[PDB]
Amino acid sequence: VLPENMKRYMGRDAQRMNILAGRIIAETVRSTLGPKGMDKMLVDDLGDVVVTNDGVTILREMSVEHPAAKMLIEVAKTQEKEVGDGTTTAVVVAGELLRKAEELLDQNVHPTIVVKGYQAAAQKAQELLKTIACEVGAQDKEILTKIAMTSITGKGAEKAKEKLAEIIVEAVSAVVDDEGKVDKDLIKIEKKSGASIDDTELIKGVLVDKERVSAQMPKKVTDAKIALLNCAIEETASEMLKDMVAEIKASGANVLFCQKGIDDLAQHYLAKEGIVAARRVKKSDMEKLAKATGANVITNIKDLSAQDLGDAGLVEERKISGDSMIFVEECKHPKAVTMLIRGTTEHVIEEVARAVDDAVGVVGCTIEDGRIVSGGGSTEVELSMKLREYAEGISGREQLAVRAFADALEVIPRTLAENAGLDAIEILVKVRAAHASNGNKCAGLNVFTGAVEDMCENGVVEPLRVKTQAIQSAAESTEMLLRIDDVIAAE
Amino acid sequence: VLPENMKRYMGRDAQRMNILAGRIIAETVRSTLGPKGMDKMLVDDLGDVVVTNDGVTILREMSVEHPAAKMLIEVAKTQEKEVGDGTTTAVVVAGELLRKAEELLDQNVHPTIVVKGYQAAAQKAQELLKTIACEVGAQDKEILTKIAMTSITGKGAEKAKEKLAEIIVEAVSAVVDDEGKVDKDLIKIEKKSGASIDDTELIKGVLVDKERVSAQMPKKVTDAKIALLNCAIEETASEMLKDMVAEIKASGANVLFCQKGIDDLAQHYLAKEGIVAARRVKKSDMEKLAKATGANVITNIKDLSAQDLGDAGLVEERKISGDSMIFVEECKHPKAVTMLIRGTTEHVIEEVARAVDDAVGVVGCTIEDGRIVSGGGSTEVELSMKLREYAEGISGREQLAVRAFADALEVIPRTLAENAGLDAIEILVKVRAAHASNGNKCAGLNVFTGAVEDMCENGVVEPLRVKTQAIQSAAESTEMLLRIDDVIAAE
Repeated sequence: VLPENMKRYMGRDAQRMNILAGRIIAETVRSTLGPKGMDKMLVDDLGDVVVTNDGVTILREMSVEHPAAKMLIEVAKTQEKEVGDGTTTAVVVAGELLRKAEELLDQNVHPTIVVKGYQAAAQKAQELLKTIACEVGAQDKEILTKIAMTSITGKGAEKAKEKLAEIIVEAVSAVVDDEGKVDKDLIKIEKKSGASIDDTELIKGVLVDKERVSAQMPKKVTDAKIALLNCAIEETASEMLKDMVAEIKASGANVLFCQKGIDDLAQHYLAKEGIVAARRVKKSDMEKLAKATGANVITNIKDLSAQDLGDAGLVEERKISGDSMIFVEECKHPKAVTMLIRGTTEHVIEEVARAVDDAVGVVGCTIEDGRIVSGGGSTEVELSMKLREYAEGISGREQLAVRAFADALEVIPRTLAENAGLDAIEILVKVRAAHASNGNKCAGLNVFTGAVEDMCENGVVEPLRVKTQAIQSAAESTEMLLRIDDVIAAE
Repeated sequence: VLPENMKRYMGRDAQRMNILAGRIIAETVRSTLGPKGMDKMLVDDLGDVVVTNDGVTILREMSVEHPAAKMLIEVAKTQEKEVGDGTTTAVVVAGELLRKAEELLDQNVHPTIVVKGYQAAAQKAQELLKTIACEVGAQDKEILTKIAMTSITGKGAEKAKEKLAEIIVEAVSAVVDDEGKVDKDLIKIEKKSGASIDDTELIKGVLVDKERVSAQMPKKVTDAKIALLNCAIEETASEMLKDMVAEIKASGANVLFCQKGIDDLAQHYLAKEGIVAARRVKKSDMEKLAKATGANVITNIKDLSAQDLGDAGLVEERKISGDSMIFVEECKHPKAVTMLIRGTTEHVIEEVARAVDDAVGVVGCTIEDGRIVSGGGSTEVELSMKLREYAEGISGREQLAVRAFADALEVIPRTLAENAGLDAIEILVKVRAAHASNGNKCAGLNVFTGAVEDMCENGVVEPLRVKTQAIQSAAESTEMLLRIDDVIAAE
């Protein structure tokens, strides 16, 4: 009935393909998982070389064929949008869930029963996390740097996770404002080669990659009066063109950022009036500058008045790696800040720029929702234990899926230890026993010691949202996947 | 899962390919390294023949495939942008670092341990260089010519490194201004065949490749009044066109550089008023002329006034290799100078022009940061010794990588001696022993004597930045490379 070119999978072949497809992704990314995990090199169709460990980035760059692997990516993308972290980690346990789920179908457990088991175990797993979830100060310096640093680790940049934590915690806490929701757009991620990662620095203002449009304009302005015009300073005839500049002067403005171009005659008039200016300014930069200086974005040059001017304590042209850039700093009430990332190579400042973007994310997560959980696999051990107990309370056929769900959550502690160079068997014997007795804040694996320790006391913590959202999205995707027995794909 | 055409390397094959890729580049360029090193001929897709020894130039011209070789180039490009020199040298030791690093991975030393070892050794290597770093006068004539000359050597032009050092040290020191940052754009590199390399000469003013637009205009102007107009001298009707010229005259201007064209009628009016002029002037030349004469760049011809005129003591049309060029010299306060490179062939003045560009770079480096180090491999011997000692203080597994790092730094002294025609074994036995006892300023290899000598006393020194930045960028790239275990490249 169907047209030649349309393809179809069904029954165990559809389910086998679907489980294998998701498994392949999970097995691919789990190699970057953990402090002792490795990195990946993603090279595009032009030769552009990217260095990362992020599962999502890897999945966005790779071109997938199988729908099952595409759905696992959709989970990874939601995990990115919703939390930012837990990306790589969530994918791995999802593959395991599917790996084991197939056996349950092979054991003649109806897919709706496996779904019921995973649905039940995940609903209890959320309450379990909320039960052990540790409430902390939303703006607490210490825990904010503990979240920040643990997120930073496993990267070449971790050597400076202390400086990076201080930079991100400082920038974020300020731009949070109310209690609360933080906008990452208020923290600009700028990268310029030169110096090292410890030299990365936060400027409470806006750094733009612009220069002084005229040699005759000042290179430094104190108590700067910033004007923001999106209309090009270009007028037929010198009298009308001069009028434009005369209004900027008359308004008291002496720094001028034009979103569009500036006629060379206008650049002359600007330089004549002692007005320093830059043309072809990015709309985003026009916005950050308004938010920093408190300048009012003006459309028509004629409309610009003194009341529209923004304030900056210092506007100065400085060279970074030779490139001329403008620092707009010491503004009255800047709502925007700029983090300048330093490093010895383009790829170093590239990956660091990615690392600190995430650091902002996870710090913002902790401030927005003041609940965190103990890391080092301690939570996953809690869940395995209590879900094994719950499985007995569940009974019927569903217990088998609930039992397997709890076991599947162990693949993460297992992969961490494997990559750490530890025997997952000996680890789990000591960690699981030590966890059950000592508790949740007195457990997990310290891969740097090679033994069970106190992850919470060691500052090894992650935002609650990481663990809870990971379970929600991952569980629903694998339950859905199991429901499909027949896929029809047009070419 | 991945599309047909996408390629992938993983595990030891990825790491083997990556180490081999970087090694190939290092082995290719190291043949130009040293006073007794050879030159390379780079020929483009049209047949254009380039003669150079510069690793960066070679790497920019060559078309690389492997990402690993591309990352080593990124180091070489940062080395160029940041320091200018140390290009070829930095690449070589980087290849060795990777060559040895592979064995450590083969010896089951986790890549993070090798990274820790290199990270530790490089951090100590910086302090070691800062410990032996010699502070010198930022504008000291003598050491500026010593830096200059040592950079010049290994080139056919070294026969005149004394004249070249004097030329570059003179030009740079002036355009430095404050303490300080030097702009290389204030020293123009002009090349015109004829004479020899000893005939290369600096003119404290601006030399442009322009001629007298009219046969009726003067070929020599004394106490010249220079006008700089970017608007073409072309007006509908003779009265309006004449007005333009009448304003130039009225302003007192008698030399006229127009960025755009000049109507033949205007050229007549200009010649009639005794005004000498050149049209179609390059924007860069309009800028250098403003900086030299102190002329104010005027947009509208009508706007030109007497106060906008720049001063030149002498503006004269002279022929070099037959070509008519204008010398604008003896200006009041010229901020720009021009170095005219002479030589017996196009390729001679080409490579010399490259050699003196670098000479400006390295002299500027010494003035900007008044720290230098002893050359002839003395530093690298210092580092090998102290890092071998530190390795013992490091202990654990990391010592193995620190030990190998210190040894890898020796490949440079080794390659210099090989190309010098010396037995690196006998050299290192005498140099290393003589260095450890006599010190840092009483060592290194004199490849011209064929024995250990005093490189510092012999004037064989290089800027600190050369050695320190080389370690920073190179160490980070090789540490990153080691971290990647899996590369996926789209076609």
